[PDB]
Amino acid sequence: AEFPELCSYTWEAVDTKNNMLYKINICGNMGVAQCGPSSAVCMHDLKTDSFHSVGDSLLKTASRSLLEFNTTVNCKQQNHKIQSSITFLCGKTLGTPEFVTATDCVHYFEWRTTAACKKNIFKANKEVPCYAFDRELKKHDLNPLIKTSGAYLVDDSDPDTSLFINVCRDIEVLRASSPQVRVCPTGAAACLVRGDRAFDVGRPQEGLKLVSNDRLVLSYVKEGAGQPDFCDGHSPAVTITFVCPSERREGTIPKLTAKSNCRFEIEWVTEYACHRDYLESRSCSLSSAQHDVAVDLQPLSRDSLFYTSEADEYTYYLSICGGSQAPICNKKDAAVCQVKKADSTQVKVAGRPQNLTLRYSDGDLTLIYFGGEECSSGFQRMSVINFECNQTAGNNGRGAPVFTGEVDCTYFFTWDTKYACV
Amino acid sequence: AEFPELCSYTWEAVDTKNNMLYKINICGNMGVAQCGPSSAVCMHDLKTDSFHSVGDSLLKTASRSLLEFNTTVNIQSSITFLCGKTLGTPEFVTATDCVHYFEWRTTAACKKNIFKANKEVPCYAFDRELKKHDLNPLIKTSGAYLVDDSDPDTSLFINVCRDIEVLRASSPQVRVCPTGAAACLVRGDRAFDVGRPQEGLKLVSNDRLVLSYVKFCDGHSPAVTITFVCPSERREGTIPKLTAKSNCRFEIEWVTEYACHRDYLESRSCSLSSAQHDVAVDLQPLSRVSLFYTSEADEYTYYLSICGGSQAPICNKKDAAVCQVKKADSTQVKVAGRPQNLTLRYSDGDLTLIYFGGEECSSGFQRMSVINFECNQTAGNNGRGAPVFTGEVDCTYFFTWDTKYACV
Ligand SMILES: O=P(O)(O)OC[C@H]1O[C@H](O)[C@@H](O)[C@@H](O)[C@@H]1O
Ligand SMILES: O=P(O)(O)OC[C@H]1O[C@H](O)[C@@H](O)[C@@H](O)[C@@H]1O
Ligand SMILES: *[C@@H]1O[C@H](CO)[C@@H](O)[C@H](O)[C@H]1NC(C)=O
Repeated sequence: AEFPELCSYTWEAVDTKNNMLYKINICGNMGVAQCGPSSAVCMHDLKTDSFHSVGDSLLKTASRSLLEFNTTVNCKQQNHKIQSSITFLCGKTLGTPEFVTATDCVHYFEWRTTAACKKNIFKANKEVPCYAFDRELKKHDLNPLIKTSGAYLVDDSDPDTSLFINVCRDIEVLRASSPQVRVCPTGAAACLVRGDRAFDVGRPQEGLKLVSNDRLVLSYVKEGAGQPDFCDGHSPAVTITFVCPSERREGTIPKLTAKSNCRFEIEWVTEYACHRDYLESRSCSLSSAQHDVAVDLQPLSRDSLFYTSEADEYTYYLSICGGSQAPICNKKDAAVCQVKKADSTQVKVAGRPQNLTLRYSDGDLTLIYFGGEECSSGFQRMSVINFECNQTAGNNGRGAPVFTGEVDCTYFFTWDTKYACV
Repeated sequence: AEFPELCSYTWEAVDTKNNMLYKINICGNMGVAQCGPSSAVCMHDLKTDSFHSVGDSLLKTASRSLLEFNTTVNIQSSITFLCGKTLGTPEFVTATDCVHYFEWRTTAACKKNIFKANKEVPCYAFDRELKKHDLNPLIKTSGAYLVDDSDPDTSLFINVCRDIEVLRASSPQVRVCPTGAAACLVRGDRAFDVGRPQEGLKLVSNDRLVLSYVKFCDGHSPAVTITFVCPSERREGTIPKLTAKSNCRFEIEWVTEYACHRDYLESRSCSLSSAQHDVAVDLQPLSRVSLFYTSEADEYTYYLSICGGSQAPICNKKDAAVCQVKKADSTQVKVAGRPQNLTLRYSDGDLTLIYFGGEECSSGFQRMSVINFECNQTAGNNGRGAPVFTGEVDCTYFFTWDTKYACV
């Protein structure tokens, strides 16, 4: 199959400027009758409450990073039939098909996903859709929480048991630092370690479900034989409910609210359950109105016109928010530029200024730049600036970025500044 | 401090044109009464038969890639170091009116220690005619040579002028050898160190060189003595032969054209002559093909324009005889050899075209390419054939090229 792991589900996308909600299924077997058996992309006009298929699975044209779906229906313009186009970019999670734009004749989408990576190293054993659109077509996206490595420890307050869980995907046990996680059965999404016994009590199956128009639920299942003796004829199950706080607050730890008959119920209060637009901006500022917090990083773009974070093998030049770049990078458009220390000529864009995301969630302020140059795996380089509040920092308050490490073409920095004070 | 592995010896360089022979001691302890106790670069005017220091070890200046030696004579020496895969030898470049310039490609000048041999000695010697006999080309950085014997129970392994790198050795048996050994004997799966590198290469006969190594021996200390001899006539390469094994005292004779004088083997152009090399060769005709050849690799594509040929369009911002291009990034371009750094060599039956002076890799090693030409009368393109990339080893790119123009 083409990007097989994506074919197991019917993915949703949306156009808010036009109140349209798209149903996407790369393999067409989405079964939405009102859209045709082989519809790969089914558009649902909300106002006229109708279903119009704009892409048929049997009329597919595929390339490395591009999927085109033609139809038989012709557009208003003669010799033109309706179609859908999806650009695939390598990602670190299964991600989501992002609506980019449509025209009378063609509907365009972009999809950063593990499925579209050359080096299949970025694939999880099993990952399910990790987001949901609400009644007002707003996206509640939990992708930022999915760990490509490690897991989270749930607070059960037990002394005899430990419980780890990953989000929308299996915990990567194979190469995990913590030797406590390495004992978990491969493919487990929820891992119960009781008295050095490590049991698998949940694997991802269905996608993220919006339940109360607000809350989100993810259910791991462990049906079948081999049920641990202490479950007493019951099959293990983990049900995580994510709730969006009425007001901003420090991130918390997913809490265990019930654990009888190996039927674990977990509650995770995280602002990642709130609509994306509440947590993010495409500029260097956030407001109380939209974000419930006001931040303006613009002043960090005022001794050269660029910040330079030194590294063992490379030099990172971070011109933030329109700030200008270092002369050694004034040859390419980039926000985070990487130069090889043993080769003043090997330069790499690890973040484009047009691809920026200012996010604030659970107490952490992050500035992300992406769409960087591709790494052999396919992943376009990306840089994440972890902002911390510090009223008293060098540079009349401002500060400077500190390259704190790279992880498979994603570069991490820390930036203590007063402008990061909520 | 400052290339310590070059200080245990006195190196020589010649300016054959002016009949000058240079003595070089990076540590000013050569022992030459005529040049003085502090001389680092002693020049012996073979014409007037006199000595003149042109580099005082105390009047030194140094940086990663440059050694400068001043004097108090109304004069100085300059040595440019470049990362190499063998200890190498300092080559004389030129000499202005007051400066004597040299170039030394050596493992001692690399940014990473992974290139440095555990123990290596000078592997060359000048003769009475100031002609160089250099064995550097035979030095192995990975593995060793199997010595021809009789005993079906033992295998004699030797390397040239240095220890046998046993870690990534191409042979499994070699891997069993005791690190540090330059001569390794394997029997009943028991490897023994039978000889390590001590002094440099010695010139004993016009036509011969000897390298001595020291360490069932019956109290007798193991020793290996190798004799490299330049044959009267060109011939297919021959494995080194064990001519004597007496109580851990081995003697090996190796007939090899590398033991001959260097200009008999090489040319800084695309042709070799009967009169100078005993082989008439001219690869020039390959320069005209897309006047450039292309060789596919998994992650890269190599474009080759040899012997004054034209280079590919994607390599116009440089000067590369061989140019590498990353497939997943059409803009990542690396020079793997320059047209001005060409060396055509013929020895022990193999013709080799080497292009070097390429862009340095993080190790400090300038990328270079070596084409192993093979004779083939019927070769494609009216016999012009086409190169075939074969493999890379720490920034040295290897190609094979079957062509008629390679038949002697
Ligand atoms: O695509 P590759 O061959 O895996 O190289 C990836 C590497 O490329 C350059 O060296 C830099 O950008 C590194 O930070 C990056 O990790
Ligand atoms: O200098 P480095 O960082 O060791 O990289 C060395 C490598 O550079 C490029 O990717 C190519 O030229 C490779 O063939 C080479 O081996
Ligand atoms: C990244 O920059 C490009 C520039 O062409 C822009 O088209 C794109 O929208 C940006 N990334 C996204 C999809 O936000």
